[PDB]
Amino acid sequence: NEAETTSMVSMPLYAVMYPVFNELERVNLSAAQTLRAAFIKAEKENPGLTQDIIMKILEKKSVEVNFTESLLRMAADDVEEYMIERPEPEFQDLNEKARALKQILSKIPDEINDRVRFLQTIKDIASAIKELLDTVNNVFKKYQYQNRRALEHQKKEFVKYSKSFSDTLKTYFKDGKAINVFVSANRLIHQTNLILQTFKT
Amino acid sequence: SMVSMPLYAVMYPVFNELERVNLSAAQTLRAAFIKAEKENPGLTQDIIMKILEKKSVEVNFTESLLRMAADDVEEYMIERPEPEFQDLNEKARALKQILSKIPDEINDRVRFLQTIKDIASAIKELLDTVNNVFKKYQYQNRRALEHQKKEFVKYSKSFSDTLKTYFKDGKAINVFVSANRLIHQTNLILQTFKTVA
Amino acid sequence: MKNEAETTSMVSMPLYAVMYPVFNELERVNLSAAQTLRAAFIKAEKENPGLTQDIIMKILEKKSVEVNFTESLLRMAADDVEEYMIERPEPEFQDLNEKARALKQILSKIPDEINDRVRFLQTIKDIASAIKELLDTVNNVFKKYQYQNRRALEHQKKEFVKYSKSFSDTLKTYFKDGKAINVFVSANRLIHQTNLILQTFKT
Amino acid sequence: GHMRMTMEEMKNEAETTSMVSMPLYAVMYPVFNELERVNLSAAQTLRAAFIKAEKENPGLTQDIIMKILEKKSVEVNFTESLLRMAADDVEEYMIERPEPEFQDLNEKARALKQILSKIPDEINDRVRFLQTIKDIASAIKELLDTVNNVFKKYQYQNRRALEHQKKEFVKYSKSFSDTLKTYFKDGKAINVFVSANRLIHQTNLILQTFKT
Amino acid sequence: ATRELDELMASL
Repeated sequence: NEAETTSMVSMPLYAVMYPVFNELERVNLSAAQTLRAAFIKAEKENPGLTQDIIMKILEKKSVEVNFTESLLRMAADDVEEYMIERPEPEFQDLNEKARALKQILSKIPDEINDRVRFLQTIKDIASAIKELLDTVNNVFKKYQYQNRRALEHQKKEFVKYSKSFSDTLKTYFKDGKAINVFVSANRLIHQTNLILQTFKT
Repeated sequence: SMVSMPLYAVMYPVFNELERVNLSAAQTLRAAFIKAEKENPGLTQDIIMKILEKKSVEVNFTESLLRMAADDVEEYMIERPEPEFQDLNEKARALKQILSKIPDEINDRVRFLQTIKDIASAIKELLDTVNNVFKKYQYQNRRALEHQKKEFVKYSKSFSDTLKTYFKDGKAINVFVSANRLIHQTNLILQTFKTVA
Repeated sequence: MKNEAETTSMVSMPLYAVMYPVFNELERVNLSAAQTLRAAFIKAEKENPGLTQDIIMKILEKKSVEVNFTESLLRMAADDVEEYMIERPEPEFQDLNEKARALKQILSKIPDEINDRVRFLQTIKDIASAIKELLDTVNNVFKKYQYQNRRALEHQKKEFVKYSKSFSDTLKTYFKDGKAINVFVSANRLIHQTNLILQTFKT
Repeated sequence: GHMRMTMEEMKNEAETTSMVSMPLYAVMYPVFNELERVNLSAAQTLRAAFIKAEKENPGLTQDIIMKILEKKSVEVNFTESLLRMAADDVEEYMIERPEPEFQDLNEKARALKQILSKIPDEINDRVRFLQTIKDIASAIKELLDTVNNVFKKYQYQNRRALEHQKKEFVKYSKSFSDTLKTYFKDGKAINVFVSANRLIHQTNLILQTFKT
Repeated sequence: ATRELDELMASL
């Protein structure tokens, strides 16, 4: 059978890379098919190579901590990106709460190392999300004579990612690894941007 | 902007640094990732992150690979009946055994400290058996023997450096990786000493 | 070629990821058993790769039986009292028997109280108090005797504290994942250390 | 082919991961990757030297890049001069055929290349630059007619790939149009000079296929 | 002025 033919050293191909390509397929079938096939042929011809690739990636984790952190700090330049150019007071309020959250998230790399002062930042972010969330429904309940399938969907995505962000914070205290916070904070910023882009139509 | 930086900052050096072991694969995979990043800006980063998020799966497997590295494999075992050669076999096995058990001592500070002393003792005693067998070979033909002794010494030093950086990090994988490498070097000692004998 | 034979195949992985950790843990308290069982799995795995995986899955299949049985053993830990009891007429020796009995009786009650959140909290204290009381009795039978055995007693005294610490640690984990089986398993291990104490004194 | 790495390079690169060193990877490696497919020896030697220097003095590549960017106006001046020179027909394009139709094509090609090379000196006056753009249009317009007039009427040699160079000329002509529009939003004039110089080269390639 | 350049590329 297949399993007795495949060498133990190849297991990361199926335990790590296969799941990666299976998530990629939902979004881009072409990329995943091609990349999977190259890894398959490479592994089959040089067993243990995938393990070596992955170890080399893990060894360069600090490049990746620096990169994600840096994307988060640089986000402060973009806080007023996608300010809905509508006159309405609720649209003024939605912009303001959107920019405010993006500013507080981009300040995370500064407030994080001192875990005591991070707690005092967790408070503000929570009530920044809550107050953006409150202005989403305030805008929505007066602006839904067009587009629901795309508009209700984006609110849903925000809620998932905002609580995924919270779960990341809880892990951070049990784990210690800033990178996961930086990644989700980045996601929440992007998701906020999508709301501003969506509530334009 | 470059949502693509990780292609160049992580994947390229990853492939550049694997060329020695295999070049064709390194090339074909470089080409695939490049093709993919071009068509899908941001993809390589998302891939890297997904790999990084599987850290536990990966640590678990590296632990298993190290535990596996210990047992005697039919390719490196010296035929020579002499006591000095057989002493070398057992001392190699002893060091391989102790290195292979690291995944199960490291989480306990005290017992891991004992294991470090034990590894040190085992390395030292392997070198004694190495040295003592030198006299068995014609002294004008110890070229490969001495070089392999050096290589083994390098990796032992390199294991110490890894252990010394582990107490600063807590990144256990580096220990497992270095220990497995040392085990392989211990095998090359056996392979070298067999071929010249 | 003969390399396919020497090369470890994927389906042998559970030998190294499940069995070897178990044998490595076992070697510290029981070497001969650890050696022979490891050796037997190696021979068998080498001759028919995948075998160790098959064994693991057969045992995993029996989880509910083994979980039922582990609790059962805990409930029965009450019976062994005139068992492992030291046959000494001394007051301190009778105290050591009484405090050993008590700790076992209260741990054996865990499966009845663990479902009742309030009652269990008291049970935990009652256990913590029974542990202290026994450990005090051990100390005075060491304090007012100077026994013939060396640190072989002390080693076992140390081992009890280690396993007692682990039990209290298993408890704080239980209030985070709710898995009772871990408390049963840890209590059973603590009952065993208790019996190891009594046996050390006898000879 | 592909660049090879020494063990010493492999080691150096692995030890060079601090943030100050990212411009080596983010800017220099893509360059070395392109250089590789036309000039293998340069790509490898240049990467080799960059890697060693970067490892021993992290931040060096960032310094070199910033200083290159500082000297931007040298490059603008240089690119201006390249463009101005591009119109200096070597008289190897001049069609050896004495026919008036091939004389007509030479003059309209010289015409277009002439106007394009003067861009650096018209671009700073919006009035004159608008006229220049109009003159370019007429030049392109009048050249395409002469190509079509000579295309079906005369040649049709061993090569019918003369069709492709017209398709290329148009593609490059449309691209220059885009660059003008982008400039009127950027002010980055270097893109216009670079683009005008490509269109000149394409005009020459049309003239080359008629000979060889 | 810009018109005739846009009108030319429209024909092509």
